[PDB]
Amino acid sequence: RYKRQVSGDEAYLEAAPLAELHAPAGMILPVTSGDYAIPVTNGSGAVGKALDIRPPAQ
Amino acid sequence: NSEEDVVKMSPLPTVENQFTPTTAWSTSVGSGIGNFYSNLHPALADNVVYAADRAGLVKALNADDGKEIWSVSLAEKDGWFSKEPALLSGGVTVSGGHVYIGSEKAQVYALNTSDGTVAWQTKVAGEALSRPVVSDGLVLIHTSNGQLQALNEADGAVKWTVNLDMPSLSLRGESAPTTAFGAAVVGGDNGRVSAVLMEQGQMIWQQRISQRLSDVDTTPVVVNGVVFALAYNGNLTALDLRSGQIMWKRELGSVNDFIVDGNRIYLVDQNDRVMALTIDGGVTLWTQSDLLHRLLTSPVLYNGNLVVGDSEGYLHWINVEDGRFVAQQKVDSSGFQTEPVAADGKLLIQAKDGTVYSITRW
Amino acid sequence: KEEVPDNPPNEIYATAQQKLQDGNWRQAITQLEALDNRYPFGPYSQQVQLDLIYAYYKNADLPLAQAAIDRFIRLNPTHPNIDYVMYMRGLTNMALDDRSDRDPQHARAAFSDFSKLVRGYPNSQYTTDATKRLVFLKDRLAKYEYSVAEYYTERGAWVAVVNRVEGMLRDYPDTQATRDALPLMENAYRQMQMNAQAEKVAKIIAANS
Amino acid sequence: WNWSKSF
Amino acid sequence: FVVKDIHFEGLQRVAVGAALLSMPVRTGDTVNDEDISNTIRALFATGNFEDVRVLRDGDTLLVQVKERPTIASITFSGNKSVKDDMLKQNLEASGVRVGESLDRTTIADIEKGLEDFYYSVGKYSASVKAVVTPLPRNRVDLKLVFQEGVSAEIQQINIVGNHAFTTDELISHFQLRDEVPWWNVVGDRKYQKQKLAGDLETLRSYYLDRGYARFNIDSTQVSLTPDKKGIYVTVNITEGDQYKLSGVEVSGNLAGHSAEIEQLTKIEPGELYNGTKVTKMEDDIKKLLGRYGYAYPRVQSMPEINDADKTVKLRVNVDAGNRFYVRKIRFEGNDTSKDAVLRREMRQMEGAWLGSDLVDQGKERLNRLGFFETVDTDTQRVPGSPDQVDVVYKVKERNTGSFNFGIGYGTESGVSFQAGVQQDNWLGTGYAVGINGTKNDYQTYAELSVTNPYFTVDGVSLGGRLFYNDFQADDADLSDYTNKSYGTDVTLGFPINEYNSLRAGLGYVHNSLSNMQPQVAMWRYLYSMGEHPSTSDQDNSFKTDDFTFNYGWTYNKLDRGYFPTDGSRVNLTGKVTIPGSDNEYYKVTLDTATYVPIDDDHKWVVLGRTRWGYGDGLGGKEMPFYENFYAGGSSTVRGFQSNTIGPKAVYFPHQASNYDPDYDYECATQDGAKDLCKSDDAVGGNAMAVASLEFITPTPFISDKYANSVRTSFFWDMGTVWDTNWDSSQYSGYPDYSDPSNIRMSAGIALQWMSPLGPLVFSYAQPFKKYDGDKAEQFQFNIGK
Amino acid sequence: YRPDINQGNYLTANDVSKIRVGMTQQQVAYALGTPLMSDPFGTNTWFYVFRQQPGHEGVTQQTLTLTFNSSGVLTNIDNKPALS
Repeated sequence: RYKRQVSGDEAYLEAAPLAELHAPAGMILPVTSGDYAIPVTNGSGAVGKALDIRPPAQ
Repeated sequence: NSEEDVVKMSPLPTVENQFTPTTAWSTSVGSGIGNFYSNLHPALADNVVYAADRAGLVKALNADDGKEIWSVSLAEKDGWFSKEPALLSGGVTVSGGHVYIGSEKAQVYALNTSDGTVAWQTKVAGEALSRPVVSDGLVLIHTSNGQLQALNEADGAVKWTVNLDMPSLSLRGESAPTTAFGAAVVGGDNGRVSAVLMEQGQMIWQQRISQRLSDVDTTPVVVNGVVFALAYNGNLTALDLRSGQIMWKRELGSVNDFIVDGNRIYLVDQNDRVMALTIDGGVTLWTQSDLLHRLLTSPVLYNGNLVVGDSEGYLHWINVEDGRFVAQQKVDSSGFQTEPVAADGKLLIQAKDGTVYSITRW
Repeated sequence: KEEVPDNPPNEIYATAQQKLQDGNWRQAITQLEALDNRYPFGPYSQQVQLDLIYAYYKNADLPLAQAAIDRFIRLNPTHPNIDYVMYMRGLTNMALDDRSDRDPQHARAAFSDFSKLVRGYPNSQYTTDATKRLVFLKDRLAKYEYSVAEYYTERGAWVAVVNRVEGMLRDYPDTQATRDALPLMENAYRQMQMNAQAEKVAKIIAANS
Repeated sequence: WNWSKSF
Repeated sequence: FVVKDIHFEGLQRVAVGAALLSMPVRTGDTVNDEDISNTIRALFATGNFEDVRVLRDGDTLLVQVKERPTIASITFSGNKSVKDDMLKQNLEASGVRVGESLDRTTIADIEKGLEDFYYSVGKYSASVKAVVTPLPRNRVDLKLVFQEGVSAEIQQINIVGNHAFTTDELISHFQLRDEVPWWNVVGDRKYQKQKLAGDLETLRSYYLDRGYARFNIDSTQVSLTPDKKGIYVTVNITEGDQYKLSGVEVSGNLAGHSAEIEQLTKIEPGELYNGTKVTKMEDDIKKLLGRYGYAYPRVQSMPEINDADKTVKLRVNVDAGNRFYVRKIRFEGNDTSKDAVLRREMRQMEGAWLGSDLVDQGKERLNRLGFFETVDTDTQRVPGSPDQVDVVYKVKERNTGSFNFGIGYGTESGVSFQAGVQQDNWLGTGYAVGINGTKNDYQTYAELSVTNPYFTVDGVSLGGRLFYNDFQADDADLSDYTNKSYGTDVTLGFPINEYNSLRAGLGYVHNSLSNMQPQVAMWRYLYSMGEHPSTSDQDNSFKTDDFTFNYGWTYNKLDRGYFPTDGSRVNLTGKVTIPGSDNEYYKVTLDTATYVPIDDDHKWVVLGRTRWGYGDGLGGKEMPFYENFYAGGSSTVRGFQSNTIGPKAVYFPHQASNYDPDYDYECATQDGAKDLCKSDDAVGGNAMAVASLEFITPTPFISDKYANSVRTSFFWDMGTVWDTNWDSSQYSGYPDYSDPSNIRMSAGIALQWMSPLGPLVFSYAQPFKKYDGDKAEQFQFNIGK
Repeated sequence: YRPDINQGNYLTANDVSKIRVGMTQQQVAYALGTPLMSDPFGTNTWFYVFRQQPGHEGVTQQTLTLTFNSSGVLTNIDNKPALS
């Protein structure tokens, strides 16, 4: 209960960005399976208490 | 923590005794049946009364004073320390210098009236919970498993058996057949009245007189080629003695027996409504619901008056012409559970603590 | 017990809107539950459903918000403002996640939801935050797998270790836990005397750090 | 007697 | 009839489009009465309309309808023994719930459904009544009044067809019950089908484990009373003659392991058939075939019986299947606990071949912790692989914290109070913290405890403990001295054999001693420790700070924890003071218990207990008189007053604190005292040896139905305690307390059982050998916590 | 003090003799089974490891490295029966 009263309000954390993994010469890394992938969604919206999550009038 | 009942028990009526009952005598038997449901009840034959209890004790007494002629136990003792009861549950039946009793251990005893010595003993299929009917040199027993067996009188040898169907859940009690024109009519916990020839056991017919809902017939009756049966949470019915054609019905049930006199059927519902229907169409003549949920017993017609007991111990003499209580009496505090016995001008009854009473009126 | 009179819907809804703005959710929840029961087909029952999702979210009644979201998506699958509902779904699952060794199924659900949202509608306002949350959830799942591999390294199991680190290099290759887990695979390959593969793991390491 | 009351 | 338009009257919730869709008829088609009736029945079947009427106006097909009032609430009144939430769950499972409508003809149906639920929970005379409150806008509330009634209890359990074993002896091993005294905890008197099947299985096992292979349960019968407040059960059976086990013959794809098995199928030709042994053979073969990789090694046992000679011959069929490998192991439901807490209990490794026995072992190990209410397993397959699988353990977490209070009584400790707050999973980590306290007639104790059960992967633990202890002696049948002590302790625990367990640790303890009666066995130690107090006064204080190394070993093999019947328990404890500490001493104690049966049903037993102890000092010092050994009581030697066996006190002539005649004083100068002074109040000894030989029998007069819950014993106890440093040359007139030949014996009877107030143990003993000063207390008891 | 630690594929010593140079992957999968490990760094090369370590008694590890070709065909076998 008390734990789920913190994330609900505003709490927003930023993490370590994602950096690609290199492949040396004479070998190659495995396949990725693209199940957990992040596309690039262009645009500059708001994040972390600057976003209005108030339901609109519709 | 508290305990409550859906249905509220009824109070004790207030009546003026048009005649003041009495208690001619009372004898005690050991521990009686107790808080168990049993058919075990007294008997009477030739001015002597044979009674029993649940542990294995049996007694004979005079039907005039209460003097014990003999007494005998049937619980086997492995020495002076160990003692296992017999668990008697079959109504004492006396016919022809023999005394037939049943047990919960699937054992049927036949003693002698003189000394109490076992004339024979026999193992049966299951718990013998029925009155050991006697007819045609045979002894009909109805076991809890659904098997109706016919032992012999002088030997004890099982002559034949009939397997009646039994459901999962039922009531604690089995019907005692009735014999008529060389055929035995009986009922089972399935909701069916069944007829069987006494010689071999060939099923003549079977009818369903019912209406998790249960049904149990519990000892129909027969008059002038017409059978009368009654079920639990079901329909009272009249049937033809030879084909099973329901001639008329009526939606009301009971497990406790009923009586038929003249053109009147006196019965006691499961909710304890003493009623008197007619015999041709089931027309009701009067009702008496001043005893709702008093746990009555099977009635008996003594001197033109119905007699019924109750768990509190109060015996009620009730009129039959209209249905008004003509007397009420307090006898024992343990309570009455089994049926009375009216015969030879004597009215004997037995309580849960074994105390047999004989009732009169002055 | 929070008894509500039978005033017309206008004033009930205006009072609701006049209790959310202040910061009290337990009050408006009752009014909206009423205005929903008493008028399950009114002119703005949908609006009430959105407001109820918002309220149940900010009041910590998350299972009811899940139910409301599923219902709203079944009954109005083409509602213009359905992106909001998918965002709220992701947020509810993130909150239920609430601690990287613990059950990550809620995080996987949130990832799936945010993926649906961002792939379907990228020109929305509830998307950038979606990506900023997806990165976090990915790192969380990788850290869970790393914790498992660390346990199986303590124990003495060297096949589970390599299997799980390969599964990470497959599913979560672009994280830091993965970079922190290759040494475990090297140690495992070396303990089972397979050095021809530990050399490959070292080739990979030395090419990144 | 021993009463336990899991809070 | 051609239809050029469609119109509706009464559509409130269901849209016009939904109606137009569900209708077979549409605008622009010919219609007859048959199609109209079809439409009416469809609208009725939609479950949202109560009364429908499709009539024809001048031109339009007019549809009148009275929608069923939408249900706005479902109230309850009278659900004492049934939770409103569970009842609402059953209801919404039936179909009716909020938001839907109310079919005004299914009232009695719902009533009978709830009545059937009550019949299923035990109550058969319950009456349900559904009241219906209308409200505007075509809404309706449905109130449910419940008359619960009185429950039905079993009055009898009978078994017919049995001749070798009495019915009571069989019922004794049932989970159902027909008798429940007020002085025992044996169970309730309720009825449930599951318990009935369990009891049938128990009976079948009781019979198959004795040679009765042809045992058969013909049928069962459950019956009620016309008042429906009593239940009767009956069980017909057919026990056939006893059968022997002539031989065994195996056949199947043993996988070349036909050698390691025939040693598992060895018997004494001419043995009594048994089912437990057959199942044990099967389980052993399965464990072997799992040891060799196979995961689902089916094993079946078919007996070929011969009645002519009454010989059984088992036929074992073995089907060792294929090898399956594990790719993953998952845990779902662990929102608080971490993965390591659940994984370190798994005996099946990820990345290895499979064994179902190991999966079950892991499930049981998870069940023992107490952090999970339910624990289920699921061995899913892998898409695109016939030899790989993924195991899954689903769990439901349980609250771990525990407030606790407790009370008890006894002759030794008078009234005893206990109180503690415990936590077993601190933030989902396995740590077990707690604060506990105890208080009796002669001591207070308060401890704060912490412990990690896995300080090392193998299972090693590391504890921790702070403790405060106040101890008054005059209240313990000893000489007067008050010790207030505080300290700390840490200890590691090493398991090695699943029955043996070592432990080793360190500790610090500070003791303050005050209110001390002058006596010789005390100065003998004081002097040793440099002090030089006075004899004519008892205002004496002494403080010590000691560091101790403690060691211990434990062996437990008892078949059961409550009322054991075979096995042995053993415990060795030891302590030694390391340099730096003020005191220099070592101490050792050894407790032993051994249960040996002499029958096959484990009702006659021979119990043997021993308690040895020895301690002493090293640097010319003596052992502290507050670490001594005490004998006598309901634990060591019965028939004697607690802590009276052994040496007595030899007081000095000494004024008292506050003199007030009519009170008994121990050799005060104010009473004509001018020399040493024997006494009868114990002090303890540095050496102790105690033994007890007990014979456990069945309770003879209590019904065999529940005589297995009471334990009756006849015991012979022996004991001695003594001091090795008593100089019998200086103090001549007074006895020699360094003689161990002074053995104290007692004999008597003991009863032991379980009560709602708590465990009960009574004992009447009569010491026949006792020496000057030993106080007797024949009757003893303890209503414990 | 610790339980048995088992890892890898159970090789019965009669299957490892059923494999010749020239068999595809389906054949070795029918004979021995599907392995728990491989070489994800490009090449196709399976490793059948058989490791068992009972309570404080030692470790036994048998390794069977199977080096295939580009078209699923065995090309080399290497068996290490004991570990140094």
